[PDB]
Amino acid sequence: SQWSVDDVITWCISTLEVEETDPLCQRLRENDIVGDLLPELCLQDCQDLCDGDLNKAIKFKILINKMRDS
Repeated sequence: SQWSVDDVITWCISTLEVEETDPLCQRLRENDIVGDLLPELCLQDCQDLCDGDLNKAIKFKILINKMRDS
């Protein structure tokens, strides 16, 4: 995939309809996770990534599988 972090943020915005200031984005950038890495992140990574928002985490994970496969 090899996306730049900015593009990864862009994906999250476009897909979750969240802001860059959203906790998902904060944790994602903080943990220094990149889009290419995204398929590798598990639901628990995602739970950390959303800062404990399960709804966020589940939706984001599903989007990642779509992001990769489709």
